[PDB]
Amino acid sequence: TTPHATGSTRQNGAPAVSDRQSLTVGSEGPIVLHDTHLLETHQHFNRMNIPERRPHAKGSGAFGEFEVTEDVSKYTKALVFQPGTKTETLLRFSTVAGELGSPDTWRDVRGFALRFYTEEGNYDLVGNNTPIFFLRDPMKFTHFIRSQKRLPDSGLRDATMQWDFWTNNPESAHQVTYLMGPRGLPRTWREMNGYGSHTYLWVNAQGEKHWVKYHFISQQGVHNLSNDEATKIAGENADFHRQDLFESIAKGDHPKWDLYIQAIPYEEGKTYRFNPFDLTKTISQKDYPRIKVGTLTLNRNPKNHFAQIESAAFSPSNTVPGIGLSPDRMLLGRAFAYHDAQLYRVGAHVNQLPVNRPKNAVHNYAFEGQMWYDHTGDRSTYVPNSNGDSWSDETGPVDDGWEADGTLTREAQALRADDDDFGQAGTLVREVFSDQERDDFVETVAGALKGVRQDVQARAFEYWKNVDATIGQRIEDEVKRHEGDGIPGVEAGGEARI
Amino acid sequence: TTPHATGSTRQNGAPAVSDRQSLTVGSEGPIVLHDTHLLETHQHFNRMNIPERRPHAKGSGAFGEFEVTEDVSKYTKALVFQPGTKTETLLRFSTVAGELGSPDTWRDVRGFALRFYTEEGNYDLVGNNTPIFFLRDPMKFTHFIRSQKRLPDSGLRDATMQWDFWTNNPESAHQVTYLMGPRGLPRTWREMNGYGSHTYLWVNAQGEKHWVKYHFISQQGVHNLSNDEATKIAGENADFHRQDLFESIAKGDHPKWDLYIQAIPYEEGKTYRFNPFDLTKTISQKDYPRIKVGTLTLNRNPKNHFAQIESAAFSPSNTVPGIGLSPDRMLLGRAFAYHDAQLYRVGAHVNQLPVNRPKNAVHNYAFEGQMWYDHTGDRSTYVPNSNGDSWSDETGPVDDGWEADGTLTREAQALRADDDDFGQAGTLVREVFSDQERDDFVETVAGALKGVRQDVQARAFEYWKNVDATIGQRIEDEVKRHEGDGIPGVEAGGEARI
Amino acid sequence: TTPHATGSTRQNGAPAVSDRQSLTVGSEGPIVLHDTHLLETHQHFNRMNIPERRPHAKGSGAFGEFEVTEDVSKYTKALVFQPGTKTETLLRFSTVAGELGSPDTWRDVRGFALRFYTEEGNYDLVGNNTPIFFLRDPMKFTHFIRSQKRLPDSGLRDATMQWDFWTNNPESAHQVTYLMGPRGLPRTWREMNGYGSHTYLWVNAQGEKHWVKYHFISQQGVHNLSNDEATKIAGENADFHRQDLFESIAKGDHPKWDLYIQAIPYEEGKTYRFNPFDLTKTISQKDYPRIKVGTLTLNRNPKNHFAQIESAAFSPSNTVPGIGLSPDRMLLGRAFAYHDAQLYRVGAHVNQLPVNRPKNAVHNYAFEGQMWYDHTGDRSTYVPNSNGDSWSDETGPVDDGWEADGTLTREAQALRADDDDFGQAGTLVREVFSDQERDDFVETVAGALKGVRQDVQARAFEYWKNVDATIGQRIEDEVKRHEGDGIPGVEAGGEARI
Amino acid sequence: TTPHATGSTRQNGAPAVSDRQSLTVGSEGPIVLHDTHLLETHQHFNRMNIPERRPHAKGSGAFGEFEVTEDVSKYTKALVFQPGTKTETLLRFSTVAGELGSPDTWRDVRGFALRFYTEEGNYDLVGNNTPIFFLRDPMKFTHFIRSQKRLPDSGLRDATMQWDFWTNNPESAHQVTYLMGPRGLPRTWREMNGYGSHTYLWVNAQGEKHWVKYHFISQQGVHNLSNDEATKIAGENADFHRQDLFESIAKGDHPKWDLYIQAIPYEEGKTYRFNPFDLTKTISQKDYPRIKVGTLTLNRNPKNHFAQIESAAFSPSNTVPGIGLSPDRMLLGRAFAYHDAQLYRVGAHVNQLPVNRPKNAVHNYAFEGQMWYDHTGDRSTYVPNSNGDSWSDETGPVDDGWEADGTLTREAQALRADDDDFGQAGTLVREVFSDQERDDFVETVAGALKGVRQDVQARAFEYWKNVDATIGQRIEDEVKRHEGDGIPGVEAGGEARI
Ligand code: HEM
Repeated sequence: TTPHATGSTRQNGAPAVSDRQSLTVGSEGPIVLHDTHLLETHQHFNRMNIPERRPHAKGSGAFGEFEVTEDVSKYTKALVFQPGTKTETLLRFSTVAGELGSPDTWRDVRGFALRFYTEEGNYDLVGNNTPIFFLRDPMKFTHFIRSQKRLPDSGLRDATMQWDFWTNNPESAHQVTYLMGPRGLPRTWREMNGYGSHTYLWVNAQGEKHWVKYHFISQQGVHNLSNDEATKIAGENADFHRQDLFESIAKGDHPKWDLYIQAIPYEEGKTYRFNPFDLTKTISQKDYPRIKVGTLTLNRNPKNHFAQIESAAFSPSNTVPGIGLSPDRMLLGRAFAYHDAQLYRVGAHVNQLPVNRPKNAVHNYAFEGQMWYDHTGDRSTYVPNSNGDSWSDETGPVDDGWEADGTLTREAQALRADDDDFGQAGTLVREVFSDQERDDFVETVAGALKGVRQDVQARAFEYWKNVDATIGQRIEDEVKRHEGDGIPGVEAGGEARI
Repeated sequence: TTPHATGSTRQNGAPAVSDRQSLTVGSEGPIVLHDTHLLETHQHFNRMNIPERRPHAKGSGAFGEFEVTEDVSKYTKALVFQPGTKTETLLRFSTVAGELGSPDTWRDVRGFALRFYTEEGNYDLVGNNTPIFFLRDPMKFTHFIRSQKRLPDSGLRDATMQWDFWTNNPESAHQVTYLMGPRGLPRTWREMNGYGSHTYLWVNAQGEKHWVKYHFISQQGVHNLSNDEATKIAGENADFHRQDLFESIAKGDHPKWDLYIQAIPYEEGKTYRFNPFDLTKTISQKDYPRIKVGTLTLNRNPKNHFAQIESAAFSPSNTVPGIGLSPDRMLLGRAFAYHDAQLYRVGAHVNQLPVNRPKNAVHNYAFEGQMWYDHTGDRSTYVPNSNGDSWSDETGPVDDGWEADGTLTREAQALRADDDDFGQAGTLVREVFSDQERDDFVETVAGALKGVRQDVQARAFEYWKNVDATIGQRIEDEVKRHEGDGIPGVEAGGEARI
Repeated sequence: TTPHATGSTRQNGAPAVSDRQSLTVGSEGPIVLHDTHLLETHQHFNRMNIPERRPHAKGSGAFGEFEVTEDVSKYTKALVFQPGTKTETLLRFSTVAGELGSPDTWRDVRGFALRFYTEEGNYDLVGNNTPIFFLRDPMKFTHFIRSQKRLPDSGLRDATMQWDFWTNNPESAHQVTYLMGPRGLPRTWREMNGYGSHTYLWVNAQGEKHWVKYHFISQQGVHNLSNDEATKIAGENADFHRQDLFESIAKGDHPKWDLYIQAIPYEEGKTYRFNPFDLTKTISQKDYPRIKVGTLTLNRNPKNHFAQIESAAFSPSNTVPGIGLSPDRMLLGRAFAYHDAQLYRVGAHVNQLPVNRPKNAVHNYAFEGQMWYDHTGDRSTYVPNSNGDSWSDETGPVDDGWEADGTLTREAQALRADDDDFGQAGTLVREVFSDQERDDFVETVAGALKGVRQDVQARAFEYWKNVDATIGQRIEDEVKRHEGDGIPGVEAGGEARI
Repeated sequence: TTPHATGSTRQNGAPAVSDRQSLTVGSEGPIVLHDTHLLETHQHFNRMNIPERRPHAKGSGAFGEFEVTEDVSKYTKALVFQPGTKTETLLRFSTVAGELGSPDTWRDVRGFALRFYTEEGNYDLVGNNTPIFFLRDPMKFTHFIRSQKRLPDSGLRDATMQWDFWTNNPESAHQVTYLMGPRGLPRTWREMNGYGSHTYLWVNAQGEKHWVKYHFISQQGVHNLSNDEATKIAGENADFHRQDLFESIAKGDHPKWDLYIQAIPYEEGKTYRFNPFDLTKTISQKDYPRIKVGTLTLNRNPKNHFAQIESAAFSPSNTVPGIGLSPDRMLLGRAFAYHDAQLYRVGAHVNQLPVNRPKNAVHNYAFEGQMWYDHTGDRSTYVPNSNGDSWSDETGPVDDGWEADGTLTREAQALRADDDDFGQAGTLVREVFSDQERDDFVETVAGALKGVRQDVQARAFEYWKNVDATIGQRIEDEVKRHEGDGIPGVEAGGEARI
């Protein structure tokens, strides 16, 4: 308490006088220009909103801990995964297509973005609730996400646009099958699995390399909603998943996931019968079994959602020694894209915000810019220098690299022995799903096609028969009878759509 | 078609080569840094989103025409309202609290933002679907909107926060009554009325002044949804109102509103028994009857929702000769706030975008800045100048002014004879509502209070009894029995709320 | 040192590997897209620059201390000026017209921007090296600064534009005289005086008010350069003043200024023979003598020029209890303008950067926005609230206010008994300047008019004769003979100018 | 003229009333918040400045025409270079290190940025006034430019920092020699040559490839200033070069350059004795002679410097069919960097501003974003689509590609037979310079080393002896006697520098 305090301050720390009445010429007069508290508070209010993420705008998260309980030191030198290591984490969950205020229970992919605050930097494993994705080249991703959003004239989501894109990009079949199956509607974020999806590189202390897949298996199980249930919840509680996570942690019910990897020897990655660098493919667990690493626990809610969750900036470029990227084109595009988006969304100094700062000392050659909170004093701005300010200069092949040879080209990845666009989707439908799941799948896909322009429907019938002839005919028969479920979040047809 | 065309271009107009595959070192190699088409398209994608409006993020609109059919020339010299004049319009409708992807059918105020493209500039009448508002001083508005949005930790909307603000700001009673009544849930935007809410100033050719209220009465009638219906629609079709407007216009069903004004002689504005400069008050139609002006028709959908609707920038500062502001503190704060927000949301040159440009010639002393599309060539940048580049220099009292006298103060407006916080709300509940509307009102208010922290509930019981003793007791009795409707868009209680 | 350290890190804290070579496919191959260190460092480099200040882009500063050595407690309750108080300060000096890289020794006004880090907030006294300014209404300021900058087509500064503006705004005469006199070219910033220029309000503990002027009198004296010397230095050392200040402090030569005020009783401000609210007027020291307050010492250089000086954000709105604004229209426009500019130049959270943070606790109703470093946790976002988070609600006349009465108008300030545009300038030329200063003045003004378009020259001859008939004829005679000094920073004439 | 016009408008097109007086409560009262014209004009003024370019902030330009007068169709299919073709151009000249207001005649590299508005897109040849550059890997460029700018604490340029960087990066020797020679100080931009510097790829109609160098040889000759002359001009006219170009064109004196190429057969680029992909190397004209293409004429000044020159956005990524990049690492980094910078400096839609738009039709998959002036209507946002909106999908090796093979590495380029860091610099000093140029060179280099920290001086003596033993000893002898010229724009020594 200062001597002239009034209960709150302006931005300069001086007493504000009133948070409730403007400065006027008498009670009945106009507001004067020099009501600086009115101006400061309104100008700030007008700058509170920041661009929402594209994609994955709607989401929430929590802090936790990861504990290593197995010895995988023969596979990586990364500090975070050494025996017995416990690391603080942050996890943000999200949908993909919907905007900031959109219902949580729309049918969609869910994000699973996990940061480990390691002793050698922030390691981000930016995953999804599926082991695969719709595409295998990042040039197509902009198109895909735009097709999942809104028509340019009416501003409506449109299943015709969605199916036009999917049927003209048959590489999408594996993930469209997974999305249209049970797991398209998680009951809660606690009751879904997380995956890295991509192949990553692990490098051990001797320089030996393995290609790895990450799998986070929920200790709460996998539980899903029906289309009808999810539609009902979208109306009753648009923030159902956000509320569930916060309430669960507040009550002491800390959700857990066990991490397993698959580890492929370096040379076998080049010869395996499915392309491990193709994001539309899973790798068989009969060929490369899951190996346990440790357990993730979420146990602490945010104190401020905007500062800790909305302003968090995750990136697959945030690797640490012992972990690298891979020849997966999609992953390589992601190495550029996230940081770029965050410079616009948050700001140049996004990585100086507390939630994005690493625990270890940063000594980075970047200076100045807007909103530079932690300046470098008189440190040298160039290298080499004669002033004792260190720099890096390792020469030669990098520890997390690989070989390439060819001419500059734009073409599809070469096919391995068993690669195609529809086989793995067919295995999912025929061998993994139960009879009841298959029945529900038909009703979901048929519903998703209701009202779709007939030319696009016809292409969808061929697409589904390519996945499985029996399921495809069942879908076609139901579409021709105009049957099927309503799908939460999207429809087709009418004068405002294609 | 250029000789080396490929089907699309980069931003410089050169052939893009592929919109589907990235540039790699052989089919199996990494993406190269110099895939400039990948970079341009991803960097643009990452900058597509702009901050959503605060408030009124969720909305849509259409173009139309306004036709003057009466002679109100004795009241204003504004060109747009002279006899027989037809003017092109743009109208954006919206909710208030929810974000970009939020359901259209939440209980809320609706915006009614109307632009007239006049021969003497763009005239914006930025109204709502209610003649009043919650507050009478703009210092409180930031607080109010934050209370209608989300809790800082959990990110959830919370009825306890909403009622804590309303009960501690009893000036809100008139509009809270209107919001909790039938009109809180319009069936469609076509089936709601629009209002200017504020008193504005009209000035005629002789300089005579009248205080005016604007009323847009729907030719489609006023039709509303129940809480249960609106909740159901929120789940089934989050864009119901947006879809309805677009489809209606596309089918040729052009919605209309008739404009009426109330006209108060200048001196009577200072003595009237309710304060016309208090936005929480209506002016009796027995004292000042409605006078017809003309008819608004909406008849054309946008070609591009983002460019024409999302990027539209409406402002009450966009007056034209013959129409001015008034001593209403809320209006005077709005004269500053919109343009300020738009400089951040869209950009410095927001008013050069086609939808925001006026039809008449702009000759304005503003130069340079980012994204300056229509430059001024070698025009003088200062005034007076000796180069023949004109400027304005009218001296003396302005035609759209008024008098003031007093000392600089922060205090409430003085009360007129019949001014108070609860009387007009009481008239609405007792005399305007039917028995069925009163019954529904009790169920709505009781529902809105379910789960609210008990101290805040107790203050709400006193608030409602101040409006009407009978309705207040009915609400209290239902709250104590834990009865009432679910309210679309909000709830209270639980570990994630207050 | 982490186990895999290389000498520097990326932004996530992981080893950077090399600050000297890019990631390529072999030594001879292309750079890959996933060189994340190349991308991070280049994207940051590309965002290092921020908009320069407009005006006052070119400048530098230092930290120091202010010590009160007199008792002025009968005049103000402000903590910073109570007996014996010592306060940390920051001072930025600058020119006005030139851009970031422009020479320090151009003829121009110099800024004198002083921050006191008080126990009741940051108090900014944003002054200049002159007691007056060119204008008395802020509407003209945009025009004035544009006239001092560059022609729209050629990008050159132009004396014709400068004189066209000055001669058509005769209120400028007092300050143009001061600028064209000796003090237009300070030798160093240490050897110039500083002034608040405007009348400010001081309020004591009993609520009694005085109008005050601030004067900072250099203990190093006032020393100036000739036009020829300053031109020579502009070529030899464009950063002469910046270098001088830094070197002087580094050598232990701490420059000092003594602060004096003039104190006008509240009622006398309304009746005084020169308008104290007209920024083009000085107040006679025979009528209101200077009263000593204390001494300012600069004694510490910045550690980082960009973070501490370039990113500093000074504003006349940063008052503290005991000190207020005044009816000076120019000051009232400044209360809005600085904070507005800083939101664009630096960012919404400009006042959270260390150099802009106050020493006392900030409790302000502003939340969210880009780059929010110091979040508010779960503090209530609205007022009043029932959660114990305080707010301000003082009602009634403010302690730093005054009275007004009238109709809304756009017109010049009424003239006091002795007010005019040329009298004070004439006193300066006839009574204050020495013979040698008058001789130099003629050569400066004549030089400044060389090459100016003849119609504008003719108006300038009348302007100068209005100041003083003898000096005006001397200037005219020299201009007609094409004599006069070269003026550092500007010229006229030729095919690229008016 | 509208009926109520006053001489100028607000941004909405309504009469502004006054560009000279603010809206107040009586003549003596405060400014009201609702002076919307004051607010609009000041908010715009506060947003006029945009970040200056980094590097090359200080510059100007003109429009012209390029005319092909020879037949080089066997070497390229690019439309702009086909026989007889005339193309509109824009050329911006600049320095490198100094900021927006810095003198034109500092010793520095000059930029030569040329746009051709071709029928197949905007082709930008972003060159300099030297055939080489200081570095051969873009990772070092950020460091280099920071070393040429200012010290972090004092804000001064410092020759010690400059020489510390150069001597620790000996690849710089060739260009440092050129900079310190006669051509470091062009008399005018009309009297300097322009170069592409890098090797580019040309592809003919049959797909045959040649590596090319571009040389623009001034028809006005090469003329330079001494250090002393340039220092004098920096003080007298900081905009000498800008003024010269504008005045010359205005008087009808249109400067010309003849374009010549060197053409290296594709396979010879891999075996040549100097690395054509190393930007620090020239290619001998005895081995690959210059071949004339045509003539560039500048003949039209800008109408608005800010809109046409400051807001121009040039990029080496703006290739057209027939012209590609090359394996030069520096060029490949530039393909990313310019567009990235321009998104921050100007905006997402930088390429929709008139000066940046191509002449041919743009059909690009980019939508939305701030300040989207030319929208795409209802065009499909995804590909392939079934709506007739075209896209590109060429598969296989690109016409402007090449081969690569290797492992991911960070290392220096392999040396060709005659590659080293000092040989070409030595040829310049011994064989190209005259005796008088050598004498002046010694005085320039010695002057540039005056005051430099002794350890860095000692390294510079070794550096220069590596260039040439005789010149190096001459420089050392002069430095030890503290002799040498003052260098315009930079110095060393003293308490404010290293
Ligand atoms: C002092 C009180 C108010 C403040 C400070 C205020 C401020 C704002 C702001 C900053 C925006 C966003 C503008 C943009 O980004 O383009 C907005 C939107 C809007 N406000 Fe207000 N408002 C207030 C009162 C009102 C009232 C009383 C009404 C109705 C009479 C109203 C109707 C609207 C509408 C319809 C929109 C959306 C315009 C559109 O569709 O783009 N506001 N308001």
